[PDB]
Amino acid sequence: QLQLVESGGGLVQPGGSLRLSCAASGYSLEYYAIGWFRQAPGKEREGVSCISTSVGSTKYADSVKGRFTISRDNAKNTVYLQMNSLKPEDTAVYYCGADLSTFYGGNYYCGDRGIYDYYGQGTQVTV
Amino acid sequence: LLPHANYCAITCSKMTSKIPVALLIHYQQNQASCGKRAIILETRQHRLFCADPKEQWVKDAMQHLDRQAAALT
Amino acid sequence: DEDATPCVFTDVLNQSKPVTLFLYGVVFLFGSIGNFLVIFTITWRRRIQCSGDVYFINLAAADLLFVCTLPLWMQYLLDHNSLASVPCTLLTACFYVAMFASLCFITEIALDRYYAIVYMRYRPVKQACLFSIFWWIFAVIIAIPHFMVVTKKDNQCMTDYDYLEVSYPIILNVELMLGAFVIPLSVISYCYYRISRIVAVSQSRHKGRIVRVLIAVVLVFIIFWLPYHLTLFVDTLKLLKWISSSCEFERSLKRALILTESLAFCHCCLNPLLYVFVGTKFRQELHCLLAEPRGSQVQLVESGGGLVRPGGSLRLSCAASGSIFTIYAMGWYRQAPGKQRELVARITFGGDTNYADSVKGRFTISRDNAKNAVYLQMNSLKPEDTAVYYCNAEETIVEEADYWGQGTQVTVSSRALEVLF
Ligand SMILES: CC(C)CCC[C@@H](C)[C@H]1CC[C@H]2[C@@H]3CC=C4C[C@@H](O)CC[C@]4(C)[C@H]3CC[C@]12C
Ligand SMILES: CC(C)CCC[C@@H](C)[C@H]1CC[C@H]2[C@@H]3CC=C4C[C@@H](O)CC[C@]4(C)[C@H]3CC[C@]12C
Ligand SMILES: CCCCCCCC/C=C/CCCCCCCC(=O)OC[C@H](O)CO
Ligand SMILES: CCCCCCCC/C=C/CCCCCCCC(=O)OC[C@H](O)CO
Ligand SMILES: CCCCCCCC/C=C\CCCCCCCC(=O)OC[C@H](O)CO
Ligand SMILES: [Zn+2]
Repeated sequence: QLQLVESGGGLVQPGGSLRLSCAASGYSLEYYAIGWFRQAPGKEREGVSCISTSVGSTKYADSVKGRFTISRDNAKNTVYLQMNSLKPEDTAVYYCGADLSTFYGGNYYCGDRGIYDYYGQGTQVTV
Repeated sequence: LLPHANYCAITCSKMTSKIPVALLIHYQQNQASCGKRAIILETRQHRLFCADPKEQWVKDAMQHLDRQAAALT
Repeated sequence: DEDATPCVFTDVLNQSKPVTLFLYGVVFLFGSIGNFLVIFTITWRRRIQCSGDVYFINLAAADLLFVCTLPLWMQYLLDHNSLASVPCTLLTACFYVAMFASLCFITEIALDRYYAIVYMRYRPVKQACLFSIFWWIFAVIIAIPHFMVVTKKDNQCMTDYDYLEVSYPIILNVELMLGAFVIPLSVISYCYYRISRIVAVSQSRHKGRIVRVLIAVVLVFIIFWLPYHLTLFVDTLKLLKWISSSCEFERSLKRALILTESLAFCHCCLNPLLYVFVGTKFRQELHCLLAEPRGSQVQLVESGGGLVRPGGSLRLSCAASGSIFTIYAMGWYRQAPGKQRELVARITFGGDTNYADSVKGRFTISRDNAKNAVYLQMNSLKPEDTAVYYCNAEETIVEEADYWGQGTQVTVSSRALEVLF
């Protein structure tokens, strides 16, 4: 089947810059809308970014709009979320999921409250 | 084969009133024909005519011709 | 002494015989091939889906029985001795049984498509087979007085006129003219006129071609049968003594009967092109077997999708937004991301349902004809059923299935949710 694997983490104080690398294992993810969501220890889930099959669609959160940067790449079937200017609020276990909501036609436009199905084990970003 | 479009060679439109018994030389039953039974009477003038078979004067003319048509008998 | 002398046809027959033999071979060549491909297309690796398919095969079977007699008749023309008195009648039997059956099913095509469009009366496959039996029985019992009288007299197989009354060939032509032409042409004309007058104002995206297809059926029927029946009319007028007829006129009328007869035999070669091979579905199917800025018209609005845990149930709903009257079947298709489109549930308006092997026993498809709605109850859902479900609709006569929905997402798994804000 399709299973996701994220391999971006580390321990950096506020101001650092990490790269969240999410690779697809089993299916080339040219066809799914993949997005990032985090969950700090003791808090509820929350999404931070989202990218789709269509070239123009993109989504970011209110508290991270501009600080992060997501981008798709067919090389090794891996999307990337470049975390720049980290804050203590970003201290959370990030997960890489595939959004299966709001498919208007042909492509999965990224959607609010999108159900995720194939997500990895998670990465720890300590800030 | 649809009707009336079959391959018949002889068709009679009207029958003769009467043929004198001394003018006919031969009668041939229709080898092939479309309409009802029709007898072809050949006169001494070598001209063909249609004749109805169910007639009193045609029946005896078929007995006179057939008897005299038998070659050397 | 002079009166009407026998009118000879020896030269007319000698000039017409090669044309008849040629056309017989042409009709036998294309008629057998064209009608085999019809049966092959609707049976080979595929079940009969609609009532139209039943009548198409039965129409091709009647044409087959007709064209398979032509090589027997060709041996008859080349030498009259070849046919005895007992095969002729039997061989003549196959001509009228197949001829009347061909006209019976042609009439049934219009009727079946008449009651479906205007009266919304749909026939399941099971019922179409039953009517085909009735028509075959009706075609035999109505042909009895047409071939049982043909015997071999004076080495020519001919209608035995001596054992019948003089009124018989007149009645036989009148019955054949109105029974085989007037009545069939009146039914298929009235039916296709009523149908064309409804489709032309509907919102179907093939209303144009539907009318053109139905007009061709009527036009081809006329341009192939009318010359024969119009020659019988002037021939019946001749027998009826209403008009005069010289010898020359009977010779022209004889040749016309022979020529127009061979013309009417070509109509059974065109039946595959008039009903079956005019629809795109049969065109695409034959290929896969022969081995080589605004919205438009009616759009299918879908609703009823969503997310549910494994073992739940969902109800997909699909309906036509516009007013279209030529849809005879609808179904559901799905496409998982990165996989091909597969059929999961198809139902016709007649009632015959068709499910996939993996799905049968879990999903239940239902429809509503008055609303042109189709519902799919998806019970006992599995994680493997996660795909985008598309709705499809098929159209009659034109045999098009280019009515698709936008596609709804159905995900069955132990998913995770993350509200983005
Ligand atoms: C669209 C249809 C009519 C196609 C036209 C076919 C033509 C060839 C048909 C239509 C009417 C037919 C004619 C009807 C009447 C007769 C009179 C007869 O003494 C000779 C044959 C003849 C003359 C037929 C010949 C064939 C004919 C002229
Ligand atoms: C599709 C087209 C080619 C069909 C045309 C029909 C043609 C082939 C047939 C139909 C009726 C036939 C005509 C009817 C009767 C006669 C009178 C005869 O003394 C000469 C031949 C002639 C004139 C025939 C010639 C060919 C004919 C006109
Ligand atoms: C002179 C003695 C008789 C002469 C006989 C000449 C040969 C007859 C052959 C006919 C071809 C038959 C073609 C096949 C017809 C069956 C088509 C079919 O598959 O059946 C339809 C189906 O059953 C519907 O539901
Ligand atoms: C061997 C002899 C060769 C002779 C070859 C003759 C072939 C032409 C067919 C004529 C009758 C069938 C006509 C079919 C009528 C359909 C018209 C139709 O559907 O219109 C097309 C549509 O508008 C756009 O696709
Ligand atoms: C001069 C002699 C001329 C002879 C001319 C013969 C014309 C034959 C026409 C019709 C008879 C067929 C009658 C068939 C009746 C079937 C009724 C039936 O099956 O009912 C279906 C029901 O209506 C579901 O809609
Ligand atoms: Zn004498």
